[PDB]
Amino acid sequence: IADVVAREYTIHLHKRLHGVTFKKRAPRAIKEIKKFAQKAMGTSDVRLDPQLNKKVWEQGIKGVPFRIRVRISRRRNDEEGAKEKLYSYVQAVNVKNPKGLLTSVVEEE
Amino acid sequence: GSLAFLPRKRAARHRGRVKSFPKDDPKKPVHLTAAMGYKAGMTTIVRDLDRPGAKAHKKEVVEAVTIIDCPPMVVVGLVGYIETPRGLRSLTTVWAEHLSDEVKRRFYKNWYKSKKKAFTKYAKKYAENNGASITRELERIKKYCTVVRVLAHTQIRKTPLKQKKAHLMEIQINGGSVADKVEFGRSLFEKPVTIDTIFEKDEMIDVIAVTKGHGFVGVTARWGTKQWTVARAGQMGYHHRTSVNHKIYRIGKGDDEANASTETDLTKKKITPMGGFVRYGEVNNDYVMIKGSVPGVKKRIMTLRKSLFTHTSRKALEKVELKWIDTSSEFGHGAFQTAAEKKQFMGTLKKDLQTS
Amino acid sequence: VNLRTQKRLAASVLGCGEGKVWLDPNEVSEISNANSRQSIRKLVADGLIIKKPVTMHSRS
RNA sequence: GAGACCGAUAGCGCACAAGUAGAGUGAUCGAAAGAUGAAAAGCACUUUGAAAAGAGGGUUAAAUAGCACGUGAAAUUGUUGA
RNA sequence: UGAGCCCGGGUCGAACGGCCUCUAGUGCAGAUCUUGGUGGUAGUAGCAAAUACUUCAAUGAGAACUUGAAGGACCGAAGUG
RNA sequence: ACGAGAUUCCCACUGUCCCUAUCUACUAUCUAGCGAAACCACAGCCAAGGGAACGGGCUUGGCAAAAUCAGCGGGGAA
RNA sequence: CGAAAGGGUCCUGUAAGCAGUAGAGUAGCCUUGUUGUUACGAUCUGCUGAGGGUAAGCCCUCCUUCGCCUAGAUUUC
Repeated sequence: IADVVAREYTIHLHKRLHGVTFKKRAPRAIKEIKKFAQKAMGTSDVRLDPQLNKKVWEQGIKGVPFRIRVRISRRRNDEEGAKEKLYSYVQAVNVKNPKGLLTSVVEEE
Repeated sequence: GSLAFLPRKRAARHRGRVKSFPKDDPKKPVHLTAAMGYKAGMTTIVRDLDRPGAKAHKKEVVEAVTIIDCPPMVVVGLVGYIETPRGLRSLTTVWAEHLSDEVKRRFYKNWYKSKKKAFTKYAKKYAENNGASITRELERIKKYCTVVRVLAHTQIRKTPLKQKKAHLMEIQINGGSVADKVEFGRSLFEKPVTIDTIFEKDEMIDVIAVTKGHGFVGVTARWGTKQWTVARAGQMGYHHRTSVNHKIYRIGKGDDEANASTETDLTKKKITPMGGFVRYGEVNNDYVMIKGSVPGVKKRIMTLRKSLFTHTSRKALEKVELKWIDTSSEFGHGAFQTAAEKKQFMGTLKKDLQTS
Repeated sequence: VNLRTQKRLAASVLGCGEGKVWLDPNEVSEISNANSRQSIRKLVADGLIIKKPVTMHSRS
């Protein structure tokens, strides 16, 4: 409901990277993550944390993990005369296993 | 290749038209001719053969059959045709009151954003003392028409399909006077017609469907190579085809809870394979078990019609006795017919004890 | 901002290659003003420019 | 000093920063290219544009003369009208 | 009759024509003609190999190929020094 | 005896074939930007007839409906 | 409707770690050992048909969790 909301999702990149050429899997995974947030949060402005790029590229250009657990935080883009009022920022979370986890809402408090 | 199928273009429609109903004479009783179903998949059966003169006489044979999911069709209209020097012409059609949302979806391309008012004024024709208008059309069919057809539509909410737009077709009413069949069609309004009433067991039918598409294909796979008569590249597949002489082996009821059981094997199981029909789902309605293969991909609309001529073979009018029906998984090298049979074979598992 | 010439002068001042000198991402504006070898030496002392060590390589 | 000569694809290759630019190892080869307006009076100022420029406003007899500048055909092209 | 001649309207700005004789570098659709310009083809053929690129920030009107940092690759002292 | 010499025979292997099917990368395809050339009288449906075994324009029939995208190789004397 | 998750169905083939003198073999302690001890110890066995993958063109969802919704643009007798 609120324009500012942060949630944690699990992305099944195995679903979205099936059949892709090996030399394109890591770049394609970055694009798929943006599409995931562009549709989950409804924002065309999606900024990925540099360490999220780390996690995707951990295992080479063709070793993208099957499941990645990210946190998407919709914030307000003030700037000055910005084209979009809101933007989404995606981070990687530290969990024991990226399996068996449901979508959850985090609280700033 | 064959020049009888020469214009190898995509079918103009996805449904497929009957193009010929069997010749009608008034002496036979009143009956319907065609029906619709949805292709579910294939399964293996064992048949106790009773073919006198064959090598497999008094023996067990393994055959491949196809399953077509057949929810009951709803009769929602009536059409009358007259004979002209220019062929058959539609004189008038009489729709029933209270059409369903699915059949109205067929009339719209964007149903979600539309103000759903199809047949809104037609409904007032029935209920606002314009029943004279409805009867006048019914009497017009009686005294001028020679062929009367029924508009029936499927029920895909029962089918495990994401599509919500039902399928309409005209089914000819054969065997009776024009007056008799008109009263037949009017009485069928707003009523579901089940598949076991249109067809039955051990009878031979024709199936009409659009074949699987393959896109742009060269001469090697299109025309089968080792001007109009020279093989070329183009569309292969998605062609309208009419396959005849396919024997119905079983009609399941869906509510029996033992559809796949025979008098030989006493296993209470339905027709759906272990894990569900691959890429289709579960058959939860009446189904027609048709011998062999049939044109069309899974979950494709399937048009079943009767034989145009009386049969000339002993393959017809021969009883079909079933011994066992396969239900194992099609998603792999399945070996279990029921969930109980798998648990009995493998004993109890680690998760079984942890949960219990 | 462009810091190509700061990268070269830092390499000469620190006595190493271009790939072993590190410019602070948070102090790009201050480094851009630094266009003299005296001024870059000030930034080296201040910690804004750092020489990276050699890459570890286990012989055993 | 002259002409019943030619008039910028003509007349000398050259009416112009032409034996120049340029080509060839070299001997040598060798172009294209004139014209705002009587007078720069070559557009102050305002506005939009990052700029190039555009639009107002102005000089002038004329901008239907704005240095891609006398007059401005045809091939070819855009818009409008039939 | 014809090659042509004359007038009207628009544009333009500085010289030109009729008559009769004299004179000639005097009349073009062609010459795979000379020079210059312009079309259809056509927004078509096509824009190669050197495995391989990705994230945030800065500059800037504008950033895939400009910079800083981080990641993933490479030349491997007969080097991409 | 020797020879990347030739031939025949024997054993072995093979998508050469019966008879094909499947899979991967770059193209082919669509988009943004950039962007030619060859060639060009004018055109472009078929049949029969057009004395000079010559037709593309004539005759007289078949016919014949805007604008397009992809594939191909059929046509353009001695 | 979408994303997860649970269950089913298939594929592979028994995860990481811990423990048992089961264990070939490698070495110290003291003095002889007829059963002396202490460590390491490849391998074997049990936890474990486990663990991992599962639609990307497999199947199901009773509130399994989370989210989205009556748009905005053009044209039409």
